[PDB]
Amino acid sequence: DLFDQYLVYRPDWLAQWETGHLVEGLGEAQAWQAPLWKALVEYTHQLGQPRWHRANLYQRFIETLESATTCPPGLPSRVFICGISALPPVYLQALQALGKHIEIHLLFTNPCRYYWGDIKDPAYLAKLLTRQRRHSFEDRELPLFRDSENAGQLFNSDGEQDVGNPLLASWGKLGRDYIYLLSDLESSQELDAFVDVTPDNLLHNIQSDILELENRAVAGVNIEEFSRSDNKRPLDPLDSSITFHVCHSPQREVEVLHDRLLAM
Amino acid sequence: MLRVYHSNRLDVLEALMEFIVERERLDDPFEPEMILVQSTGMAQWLQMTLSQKFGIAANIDFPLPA
Amino acid sequence: AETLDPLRLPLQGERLIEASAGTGKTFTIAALYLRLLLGLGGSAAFPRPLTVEELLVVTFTEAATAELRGRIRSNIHELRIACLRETTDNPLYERLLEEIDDKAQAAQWLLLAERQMDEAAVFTIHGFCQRMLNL
Amino acid sequence: LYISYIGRSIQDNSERFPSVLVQELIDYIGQSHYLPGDEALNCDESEARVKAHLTCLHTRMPFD
Repeated sequence: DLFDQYLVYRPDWLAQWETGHLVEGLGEAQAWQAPLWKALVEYTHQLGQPRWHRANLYQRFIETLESATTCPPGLPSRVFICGISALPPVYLQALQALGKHIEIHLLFTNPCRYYWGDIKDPAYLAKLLTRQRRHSFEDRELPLFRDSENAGQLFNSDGEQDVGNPLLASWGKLGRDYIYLLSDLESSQELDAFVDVTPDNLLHNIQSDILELENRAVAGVNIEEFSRSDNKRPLDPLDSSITFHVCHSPQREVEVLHDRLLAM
Repeated sequence: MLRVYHSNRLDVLEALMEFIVERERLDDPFEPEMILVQSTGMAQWLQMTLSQKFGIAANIDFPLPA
Repeated sequence: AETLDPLRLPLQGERLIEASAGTGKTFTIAALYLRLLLGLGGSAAFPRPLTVEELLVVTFTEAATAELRGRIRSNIHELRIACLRETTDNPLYERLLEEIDDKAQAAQWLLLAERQMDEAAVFTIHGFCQRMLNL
Repeated sequence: LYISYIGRSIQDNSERFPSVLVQELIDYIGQSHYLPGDEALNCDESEARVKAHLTCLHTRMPFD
């Protein structure tokens, strides 16, 4: 299992272990992880079975596809990927290599309508001054086009501090890395297709707060702010979209689900 | 051409791929228009939605990325 | 055979505390927990602060674990709010806020520590050795 | 949305607790809005009132 995960995720350590030298900057157990892999390589070579594997196969594929003309033999015209949000970076390298000839359309989905990922360098943020066209009409970009990078939205070492919604700030660790990998390519096409939401119901208020990259929580730093309780938006007394029912036994909870669903 | 579309819902993106395959018909309709997914239930849902819209669902395959 | 305050005990070596019947044995342990999480206690304090993934606490019965974890979460949440508002009501939090050196740093540490609560180390003896041997 | 959890143990009537995600969600909800009754009373009191109002409490036996 560990070797399969290594084959999928780390090609460079396997390349080092093929020639047997250690990899500098790692903890224990590597001194027996490496020569076991090398001895497995020589044993499966002596068995006579084919030796082609994924870690060098990706590099060979990238080389033979980049060093090629515009006419490949027997490849499909187009293919779409949808409903996926966590991929190895080598797959993204393979698809950006494949993007020279075959048209693809990544149907990636994100909660927020703007950028909320990490930052590499102050030189790197200059690359993110492009635009995202709409479907047919105009273009769009993250708000405060100069003021975001001007102010302390991005700090020198870490990602985005003032995320806004604490829900996203707590739960978007996968999404930050995914948008960081996706917003780094050079042969890419970025254009949005979004749906607005009208805040009337409680759930729609929550979703609009998530989408708009804002916050609606008051802490009351000053005593006037602590005393007042009308700065918030009001609440419908019969908005029953979000509930919180507390039960004791699982069977009783399932019965509550049953008759509540029938009543609904 | 690597094209990326952001989203807030899956329905408008499914409508967009319907719009693409309608505004550009492949000259060999018997070719399997491959679509990648992450499960079997998602492929089932895409098949059901495509049959619901087009009145037909045939010659579409859903393999794993690997 | 001396007295005890939560803000005065030097946290080094081995110490034994006996709290008699009708003491509570919980309002103190949360105070020492926050004391180690924030690294206060003068020169007698620990040399460096820690994180929630290092403070192992082992009780014996099953039901006390979840109750202790919930009380701990409520205490750290209330301490964070009281630190952002600079005005408390509990004398314990009042003296802690008196002992605060940097409110912004303390608030940042509490923000980064509260969201890591879900994997914090509170076990029984059997669970502790079960999670150590498979490690 | 329908979110539920086991609140109290049925044997000794002790206390259990919901997960941290649900606790964060209800904290954000309580610090987000206010009930129409006490529109200008207190931020934290209104938050506690909203938390009490949204929570529903069932019983042990069906025929109560």
